[PDB]
Amino acid sequence: DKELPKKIEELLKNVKGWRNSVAHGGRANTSINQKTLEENLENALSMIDEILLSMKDLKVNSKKIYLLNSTIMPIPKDNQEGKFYILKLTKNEFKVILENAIKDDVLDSAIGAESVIEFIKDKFELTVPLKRKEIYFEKGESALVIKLEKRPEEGKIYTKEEMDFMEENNLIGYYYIYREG
Amino acid sequence: KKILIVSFLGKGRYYETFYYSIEHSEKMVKKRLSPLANAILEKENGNDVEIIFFVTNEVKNEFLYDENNEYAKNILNELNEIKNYGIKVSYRDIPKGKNYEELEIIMEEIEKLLLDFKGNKVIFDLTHGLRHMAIFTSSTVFYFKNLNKLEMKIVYGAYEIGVPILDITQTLELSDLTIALEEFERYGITERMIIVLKNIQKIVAKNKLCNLNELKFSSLSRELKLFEELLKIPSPPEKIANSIYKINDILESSIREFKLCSLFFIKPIQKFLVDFQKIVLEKLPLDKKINKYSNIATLEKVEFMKNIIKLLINWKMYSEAVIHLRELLIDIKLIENGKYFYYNNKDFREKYWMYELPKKIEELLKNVKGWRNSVAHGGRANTSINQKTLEENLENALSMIDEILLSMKDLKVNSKKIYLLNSTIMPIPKDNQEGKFYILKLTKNEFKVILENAIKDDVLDSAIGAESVIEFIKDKFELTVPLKRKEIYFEKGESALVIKLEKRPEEGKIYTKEEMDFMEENNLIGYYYIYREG
Amino acid sequence: KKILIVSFLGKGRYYETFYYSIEHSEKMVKKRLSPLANAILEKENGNDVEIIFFVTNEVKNEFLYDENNEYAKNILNELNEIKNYGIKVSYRDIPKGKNYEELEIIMEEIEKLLLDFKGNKVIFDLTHGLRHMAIFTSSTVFYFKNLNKLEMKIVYGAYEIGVPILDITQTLELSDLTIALEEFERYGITERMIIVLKNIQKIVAKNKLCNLNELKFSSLSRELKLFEELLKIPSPPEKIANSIYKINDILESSIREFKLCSLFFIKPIQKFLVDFQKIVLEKLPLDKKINKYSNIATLEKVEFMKNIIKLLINWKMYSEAVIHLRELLIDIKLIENGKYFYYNNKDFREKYWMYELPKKIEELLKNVKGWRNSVAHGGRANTSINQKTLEENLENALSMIDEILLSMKDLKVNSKKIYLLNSTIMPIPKDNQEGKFYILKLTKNEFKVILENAIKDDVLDSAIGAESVIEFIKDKFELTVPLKRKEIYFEKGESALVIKLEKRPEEGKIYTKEEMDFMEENNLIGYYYIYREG
RNA sequence: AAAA
RNA sequence: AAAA
Repeated sequence: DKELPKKIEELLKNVKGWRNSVAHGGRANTSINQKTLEENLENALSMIDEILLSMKDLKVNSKKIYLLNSTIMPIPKDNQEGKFYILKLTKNEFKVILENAIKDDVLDSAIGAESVIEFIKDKFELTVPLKRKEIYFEKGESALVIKLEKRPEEGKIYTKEEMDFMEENNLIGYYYIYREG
Repeated sequence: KKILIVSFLGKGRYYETFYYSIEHSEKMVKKRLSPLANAILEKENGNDVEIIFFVTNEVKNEFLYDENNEYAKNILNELNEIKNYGIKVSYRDIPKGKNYEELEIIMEEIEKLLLDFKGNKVIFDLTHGLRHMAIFTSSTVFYFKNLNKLEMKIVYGAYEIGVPILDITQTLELSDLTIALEEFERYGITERMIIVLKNIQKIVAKNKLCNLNELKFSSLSRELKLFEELLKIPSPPEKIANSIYKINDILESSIREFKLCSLFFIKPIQKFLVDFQKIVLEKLPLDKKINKYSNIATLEKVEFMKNIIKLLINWKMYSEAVIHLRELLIDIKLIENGKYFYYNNKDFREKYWMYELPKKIEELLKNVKGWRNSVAHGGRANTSINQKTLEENLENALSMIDEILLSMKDLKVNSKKIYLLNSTIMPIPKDNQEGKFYILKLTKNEFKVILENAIKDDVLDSAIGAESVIEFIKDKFELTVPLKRKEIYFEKGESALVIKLEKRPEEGKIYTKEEMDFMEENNLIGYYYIYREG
Repeated sequence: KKILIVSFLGKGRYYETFYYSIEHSEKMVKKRLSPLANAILEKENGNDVEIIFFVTNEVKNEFLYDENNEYAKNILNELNEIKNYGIKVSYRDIPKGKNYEELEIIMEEIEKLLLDFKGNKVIFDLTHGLRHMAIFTSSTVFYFKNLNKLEMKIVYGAYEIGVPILDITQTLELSDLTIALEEFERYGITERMIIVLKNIQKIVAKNKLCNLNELKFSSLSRELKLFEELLKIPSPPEKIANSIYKINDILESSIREFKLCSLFFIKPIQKFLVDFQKIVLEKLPLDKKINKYSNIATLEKVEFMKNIIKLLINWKMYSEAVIHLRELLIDIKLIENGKYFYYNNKDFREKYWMYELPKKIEELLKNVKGWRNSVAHGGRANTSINQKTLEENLENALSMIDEILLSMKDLKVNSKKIYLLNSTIMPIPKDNQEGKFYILKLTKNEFKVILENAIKDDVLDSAIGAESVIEFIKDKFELTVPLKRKEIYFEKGESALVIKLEKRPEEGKIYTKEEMDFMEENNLIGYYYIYREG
């Protein structure tokens, strides 16, 4: 919509063209010479500087991000099928997304165990609501997820003291879930 | 309340008689003719009554001039008195009906009358006149009734039951119902028949002979209309199966209710009900409960749809047959490649609209696709297909669907690992960093079918981790499933059946199998299929 | 040659009479009843003849026991003698036809008879019996004729024309033709009507009343069948226009030929011919010669196709209407973007199936495309569309096609440079090193239309280099075109009309305009459209 | 991992 | 460049 995405899209259009010039050997009359390319690279770098300014303030409006403690794929009772995408994140990636969700005011926590509240509050110095509710993924919604990379006995809940050791050996997993359909 | 009466004229001994209309026998009229007692009885209901007589000129002169015709002078004098309390009577001349041309002149007279009338009802009192004339006119009404629909009644004054003038509208009814029966029987048109069905219902409702709500004539007619609309307009096989199953159940109840009800002629309405019996339902794989497999491709669903293709052809609906044939072949590709769970997924369907036995299947797709495009693109850009070629191709394709469907009930599409899980999770290998998953809601029947087949193919990888879920599956489905509360990981292309609680209990709570049964009663137990596409 | 006769029984004075069948009046039989003279005349043709009488039990006893019934004993004695040279006669009992139930018992009797017969013909001698019975049976035949089709004849022994027994098969004919007329009139079905058309032709051919080859009934029926097949099966608008134009010409010749031909009942066959008059042809833009614009998209062709969409809807053919509506909107996009020359090019058509007034046009495409897919994909993957929504959408789209078609007859799609060339060459700029060209064969009418419009839009760039070609164009098309024997070069997107010799003369030869006329007579002059796409 |  |  706004002026900024138009700026970004145009700069791709042009970068694309002259990358293709490099990337197909200029065949079929699409050549670029060294000096024009070097000029274009510099012009383009100026505008990247400009774009990176405009974006460094942009309240990039993250929509609802649910917070889950399982990599489940609930869809509305409304829906009969779904397509989901899951990505493994690092503890840093997890912290970054979570922090931003909290600051943008877009986090929908469904963390149903206080021991996870304990864990998040300690390991990330972020306080997250405890809410044992169903959520359902509407198309285009996202979830941060934190799960045990182990399936214990039933009913077992780990003390935060044990979870520290779990976190020690990469036995606590962070995930991003996106519903594409 | 404005009525026109038509009758021929005769040359017999026209007696003076007692005439009463059957539907109200307390009223009688002394006249020497049928139309005259008719017209007097009708003006007896505050109606406007006029008459017209078709008099062969031979009757005009031989009879109605000879004052040496005792009864003829009788009749003419009564005619003159018919001016009475106001009744118009007048005559057109007609030929003997000797040959083709004469019967046609009689028809043109009937036409002239019909058009020129500015009233409500026309009564065809075929009583008098050379009957030879009367037989033609009865059919003549049928023709002209369906080719301005005002109102008919055809009557006959029987002398030797005295003498009541009898409704004989039924004679044109049965030819009306002949149009209805044929139009449906050859073309599946329900328009005509819905009149009779709502017709008979209102009468039994107005007279408590049969028991509506056991006839369910309202349901039967509404379902007939929708089933025709689902045939004419290519529609999901799920809707077709739904209506066909509703119509089986409705049909059985109304069949029970008929019972020679104590006026609602019974035999024709039964002749048609059997046509659906024979034309529609009796060629359909109903013992499989197609209604219960709404979400996946199955070989029985392919069978149901194959016969629906056959019926579409029987009713001159060839182009809907081609459309359905192509979608059916995508259903077969789905099944034969183990993608049956993608049934109602638009993307996969077009991805397989592009992407010995499999070779046979794919050649048949290529060719069916071609013919579908000929139809679905108006034959544009010189891709037309004509009817005879299309029906030829349709029959060959159906024959080969049978060949394939046999050779396929043998091919055990050897399902690889199907995990059985008790939650809708997407675990991937620690090797992996991302994954793309597809989740589909399953019916209890679909779930049981997938599971049953997985066990018999010996490809089930149970990771069911609660003993009560083992409990519940074994009872509710009579299938035995290992308790193995382990991690699993989806490789690309692996699939899981899932059995889950559709509610979030307190932490740690495990429901007992009795409780799972209770949840399942009010639909808090959910079945799913999960597939990793990437 | 094996025949079953059916008649009721009466209680009047059954006289001894002279009976002759009309179609052979040299033979007569002295009997007191109609079926008896009938049966004797029939065994007079080396046939197997049997009889059956429907005798109300009241007739059984009141009449045929009283030996104090002078004529009744007459009749029974003649019955006994009917054993004669071999004629079986036997009776079933019937009720009075007092009410619904009784008429139905009479029907069931008729049914029993019909099924149990193992012969060829059944003659319904409705002469005797309470006529009230006879009126019902005539219709009863219609019903049962269309619901085992063996053979009918219905006859009437008229006393007071002596006495000839008269074929009255026509009474069931006209109700037969009522099924034919309705089925076509509401549904465009030609099955029924083709019987009558071939029927009447064979009779006039067998009796030289009308002049076939001016009736062309063979052509009319064959064209009727193909036109129905082109309606039911979505077909190129070129075939639809072709058949409609052939059927106009055929219809005018057969209409002329009818002439009250000196047995081939005339009025119904005329009623139907007018239905096509009114239903089909009279709502069609025929003054434009659509047949002559077979290769390009035109606004008049869009008009013809819009009305064909309307007719498709009138005959409950909604799904063909959706298909044709989408292709029609691609035709409109083609025209409005000046790509009309791509009409029958499959690639361009799908490239525009993807790629204020234009905004209106594109929104209407989006929506029409959606509904087409609902139909052409079986509503699969939950994309179904129902009949009521579809017809609602069809009417809205037709209304907006009218809006657009008006607002478009104003929009001069401002053709840029159209070269006029006299050879099918592909010259490109010296700037350019490659080019991609599209060449399309044009009709003399298409060529003249493109040229005419180019001149009036003032966008023609003539490079016609022979004075005689200027000569020929001006005469043959009454259009004036500059002589400018220059190089031109196609830029991307430029177009040329071309007028060319379809023969390679000796070198250097220029044909004079007289010679060009001579070539054009035997089709050695070719018209083309050339477009540079790249 | 019937929502670590 | 009505097939330089």
